[PDB]
Amino acid sequence: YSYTEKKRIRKDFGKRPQVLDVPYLLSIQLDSFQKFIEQDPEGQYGLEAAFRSVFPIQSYSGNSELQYVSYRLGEPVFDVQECQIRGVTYSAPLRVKLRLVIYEREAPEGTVKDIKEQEVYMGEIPLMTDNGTFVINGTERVIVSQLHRSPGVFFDSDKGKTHSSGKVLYNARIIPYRGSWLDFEFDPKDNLFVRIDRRRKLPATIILRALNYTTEQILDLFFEKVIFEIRDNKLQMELVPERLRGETASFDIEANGKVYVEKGRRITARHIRQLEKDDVKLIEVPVEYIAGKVVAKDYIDESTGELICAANMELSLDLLAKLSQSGHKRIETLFTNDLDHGPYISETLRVDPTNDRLSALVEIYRMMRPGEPPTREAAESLFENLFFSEDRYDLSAVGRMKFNRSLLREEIEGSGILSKDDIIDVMKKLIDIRNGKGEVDDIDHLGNRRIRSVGEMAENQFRVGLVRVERAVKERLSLGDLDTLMPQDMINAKPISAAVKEFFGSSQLSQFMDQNNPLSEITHKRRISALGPGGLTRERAGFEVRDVHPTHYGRVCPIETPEGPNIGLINSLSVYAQTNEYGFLETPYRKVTDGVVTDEIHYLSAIEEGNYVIAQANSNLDEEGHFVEDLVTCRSKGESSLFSRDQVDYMDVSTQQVVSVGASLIPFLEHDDANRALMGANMQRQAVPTLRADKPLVGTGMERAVAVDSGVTAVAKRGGVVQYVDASRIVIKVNEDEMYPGEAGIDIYNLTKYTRSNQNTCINQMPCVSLGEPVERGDVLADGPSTDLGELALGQNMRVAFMPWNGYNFEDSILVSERVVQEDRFTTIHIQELACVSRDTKLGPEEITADIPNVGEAALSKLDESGIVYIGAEVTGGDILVGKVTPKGETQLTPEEKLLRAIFGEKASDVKDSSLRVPNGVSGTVIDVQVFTRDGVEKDKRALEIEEMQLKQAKKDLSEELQILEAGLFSRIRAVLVAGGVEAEKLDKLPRDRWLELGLTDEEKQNQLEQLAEQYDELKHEFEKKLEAKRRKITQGDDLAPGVLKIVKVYLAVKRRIQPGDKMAGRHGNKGVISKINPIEDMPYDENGTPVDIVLNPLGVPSRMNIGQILETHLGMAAKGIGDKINAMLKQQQEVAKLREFIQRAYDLGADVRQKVDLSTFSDEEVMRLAENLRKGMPIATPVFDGAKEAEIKELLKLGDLPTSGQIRLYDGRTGEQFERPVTVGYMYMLKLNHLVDDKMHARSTGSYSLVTQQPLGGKAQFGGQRFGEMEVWALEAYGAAYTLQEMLTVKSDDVNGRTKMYKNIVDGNHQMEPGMPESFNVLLKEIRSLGINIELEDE
Amino acid sequence: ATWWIRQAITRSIADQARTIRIPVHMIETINKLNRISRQMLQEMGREPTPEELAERMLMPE
Repeated sequence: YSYTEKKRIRKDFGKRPQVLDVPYLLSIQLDSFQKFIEQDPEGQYGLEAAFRSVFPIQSYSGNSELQYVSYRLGEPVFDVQECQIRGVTYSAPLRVKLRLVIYEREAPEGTVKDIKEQEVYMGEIPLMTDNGTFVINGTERVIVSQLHRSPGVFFDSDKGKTHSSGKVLYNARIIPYRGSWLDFEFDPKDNLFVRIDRRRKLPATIILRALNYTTEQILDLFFEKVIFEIRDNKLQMELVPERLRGETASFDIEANGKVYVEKGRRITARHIRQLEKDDVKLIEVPVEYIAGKVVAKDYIDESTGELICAANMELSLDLLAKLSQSGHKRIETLFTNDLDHGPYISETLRVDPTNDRLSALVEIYRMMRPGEPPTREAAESLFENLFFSEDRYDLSAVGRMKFNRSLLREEIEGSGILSKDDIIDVMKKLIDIRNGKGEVDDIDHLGNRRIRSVGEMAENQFRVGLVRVERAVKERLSLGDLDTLMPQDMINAKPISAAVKEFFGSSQLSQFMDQNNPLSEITHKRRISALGPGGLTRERAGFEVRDVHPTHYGRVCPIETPEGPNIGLINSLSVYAQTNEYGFLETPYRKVTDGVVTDEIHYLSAIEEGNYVIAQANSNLDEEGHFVEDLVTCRSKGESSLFSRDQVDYMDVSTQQVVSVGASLIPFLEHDDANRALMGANMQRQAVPTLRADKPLVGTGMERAVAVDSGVTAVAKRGGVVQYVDASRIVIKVNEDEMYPGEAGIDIYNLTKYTRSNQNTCINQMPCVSLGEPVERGDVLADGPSTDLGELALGQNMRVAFMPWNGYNFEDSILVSERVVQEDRFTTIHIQELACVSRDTKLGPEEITADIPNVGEAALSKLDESGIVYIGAEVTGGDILVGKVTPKGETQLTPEEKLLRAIFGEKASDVKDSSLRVPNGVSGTVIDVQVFTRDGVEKDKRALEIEEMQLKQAKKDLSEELQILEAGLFSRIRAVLVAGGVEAEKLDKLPRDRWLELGLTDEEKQNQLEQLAEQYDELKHEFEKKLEAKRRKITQGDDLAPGVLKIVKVYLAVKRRIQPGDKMAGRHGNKGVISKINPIEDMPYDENGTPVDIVLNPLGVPSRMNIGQILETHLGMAAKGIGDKINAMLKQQQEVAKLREFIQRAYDLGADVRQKVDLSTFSDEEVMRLAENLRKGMPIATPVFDGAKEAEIKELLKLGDLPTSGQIRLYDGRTGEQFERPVTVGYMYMLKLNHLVDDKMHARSTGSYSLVTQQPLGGKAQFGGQRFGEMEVWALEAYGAAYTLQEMLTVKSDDVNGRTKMYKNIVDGNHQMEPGMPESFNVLLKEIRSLGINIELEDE
Repeated sequence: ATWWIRQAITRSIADQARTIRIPVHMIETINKLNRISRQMLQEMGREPTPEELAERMLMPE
């Protein structure tokens, strides 16, 4: 077992052996962005693809072109941490080698007239942190993946558009990655159409007329030929038997002197085999039968040279006679069956008014650019640039792949330009689907939906920037000078940087990280949205998109999704899901060969899945790997049934493969309704990290992964033995073999103490190791905000009893004891930021100073000399935090103030106070002050003090850094030197720098000694050089906004405690607003006088069907029960052997549990440490759909000598008499949500008023008033209360004279209203009057 | 014609196109700063600070 696991082993009730360990949970973000950067040599991705896509740029003439060579990412100015403090994007410079070649236009290709190579700077690109995030403007943002319609061709068909017709009508759509959509469709009269750029409908064949296709070629392409021979007697027709399906004989078919089909009957399939066996070639056809058929090609009068019958025209008797007259002895017609080969292209050609290529191009032009008189070259260029230009059209690799998949073509790759073959094939397959062979595609299928991650949208935005650049580069290359133009001259970083900086900071998909919890982070990074650019809209989204789809199984979670207006659009990646090289989700499966369930794992997409038959993870297996049941439950073609054991192709990997990471942490998920599982998964994210983190007694074994893979903890980079643990750093001395040859082998982790999160919570880290104890690679060295020894811990477990209590648990209310508030176990720290900016006004600079007018020494007691609070000062609402006073000018006062100031002789100062003070209702402890000053403004005294302290601590930190590293290095030197010459007196008494030139026997000893002499050289160079670098960074100025002289940021730290109103919840979707903090002596108490921490309603469970919370409760009471046994063994100081026996008995308990832990291999110290960690209750793992069963729960309850019914006799706390019938009591894990009533309570009597409408709207301290909407106006109209309404319209909101007059009346003690007319009404009158419409008020 | 047309267009784009009218000469000075900022940006690799920008454009900070 692992070191961090040998100290607290969670008992696992899983039964199915796990065969694939969960992947790194953030690989989507990391892999995507690493594609976006890392230099692709060949298979263009990311920056290389964008450059090769735009460059080279040829000038409009061809005299010169701008050429691309390579790119390189410079080092970021400041690290992630420095950017957080300074508030600046964590980016890296992009530096692109470029070449300007200039050709001579006299000589043919006189290339060497000018060659000009120069590295140019274009844009900065933000970099991803090691945890899948970006530090943009100091705030940590996440860009969520996108699920969009994969590029390619989609055949759809709407049913009942013309509802009177009730006729399904089809359409095909070509959606390129970049470019113009192309939409073929039918219409109720079976007429094909093309809708370019959602413009007007055009007869579809017109597009073919734009591609050099004459009517003969069109009909040669789309139809099938029927041959007529005028064989000297009445229209002998060559017959192909297979064309004779499903027809009626309107004349008697006779060949070889034999009548096969009798006239008047239906042609039958027996007749067709008759004709095939008889090998009939030719049948006589009557001349009246041809009056309906249509001629294929265009037949001329070859006797004279004139035309007879135009192509695609219906033959008649006279036309047939004329054709026979002119020596035409072979005739072609079109096979137009009403069943299988409809006359679609023929009818469309017939309704098409165009007759040649130019007229079709002109029609295209007039549809695309209506009003503009088209020309030859304009029309030709427009149509060619539509689809056949590589710049304005890209189907992309995925697009060409999906296109050929929906065209059954063989080659995966191709070209991003539409061909003629492609439009022809799309038309042909749409015609097929109209006929009946093949069928439409469904859009919700996850083989037609694709994931665009951060690397790919970033690449797209970078390419858009490069286009913006190439415009002006072409403009400058065509006209401007040549020999005096370096490439650096003609590039502008602004257009490129603006594009990338708009995506990373202002995109809909680029959004503030949810940092309420380690789970909330790690599930914001696995989100998958269907909004933003190229996505849907929450109000124009349908129903088919929202509902689950059978292909979501293993790719997207069915449970976790917001339950507001974003119900189905936003959803979370499943646990084991991945993305193909084309962006399609895929899920692992064990291959099955010969019944045996193999160990090798194939990732199947959503399309290569369907045709296989996939067994389930619940299906039992034997040692060999064979199934046990004969009829294994499997699913195939998107639907499930029972199959044989040898008919099975694949198996699922784990029973948690269908759920996401947040729903994988709910225990007993299978016992809860999916409505409550949805709510539980959603609320589990908002849990606030409490003061002390406590493991869940019942978890699902997935907590360790969510904690270690969030990067909220400090995992060891390499093994070794801890050298120095501190509250704020862990120095670990690496093992010998894990140590690279040249370096000291000391890893230093600087834990991040109390730091604001995005949500004003506390990101704190606490070492969980002890000095001088071994550690291995991957071992958690420091807990995070909401972890506990490496396991996630979003909330705390406490004694819940399910029973009503005097109406204090009515309708989801929670009755919480007071022993829960005394123990400060749901107390949360809330760090807050307050900022005061000193600005240059037109009346002069504003000053931050202690001397504040109209304020006594009372308030100024806490400010230091420069006017900034001390660190540690416990402030309360209203206390001054920094003293800022602005220049003030002539204040027009009233004669009475004139008299007042001229009597007491007190003229107010010319300086107004705008000092920053704590917002009302807030207490706290100033824990940090940061001062930012321009580069050019003198630093006040406290800025200098802060600068000195930070400089000194930084210098000391670097000194300790190098001191520890070189101490370990001198240890390495001594260790190598005890080999090959051990010296006692001379070797130690020398200062350790006495090896810079001294030499000993030539082995690896002196080799390392010379290595470390060079290390002396360049590491002194390092020490002083980069120490001066940090000194410069510390003392350098700041790029503040224009007009800002200095900014002071003060960091309170509130400590919020439970109170009535704070929403709590559990993992099973059972919310609750705490109703009463009940005294300890009143809680229902057990038979041993131990009271009950929380009392929950039993009427919440039945109609909600979250039975899990019951089972969990029972299991919790089992787990804690075991702890008590162990507690009574450690408090009675019983031998390690007695504890080992009992603990071992407590692990090997389940039916046939997967886990087996053998305590014979633990040393007695390890057993005692494990027992110390279990004495608060033995934690238990209950995997999601492989849980623990009531048989095992009750064996556990019997192990801890508890009531196997899981339900005890509670006595009342107040009257002391037993509750009549037993109550269920056990430890349920509760979470304090983010809905703290401190933040939700708000009130207002009077305050700010908006500017235009003159109606309540504050927000800074006192927020805007309560909106009294239309529905409430209806309610008051219903009551008949006209006066309450009138005051809520005029004097409470808009009536200015009214509002102030009535404040005066209230203060006088007279409650009366003098209402006028609201401001918004006569604002409306002005706005209507400004439309030239004379609206007035007909006075009396 | 080109000389006069460019004059009229670039003088109107300064007289109008701004909500708070900037006088023509101040517009020209702003554009001087924009050009010089571009070239210093690509020369250095960072946006210039007003000290260096003043030093280049030859007028006080």
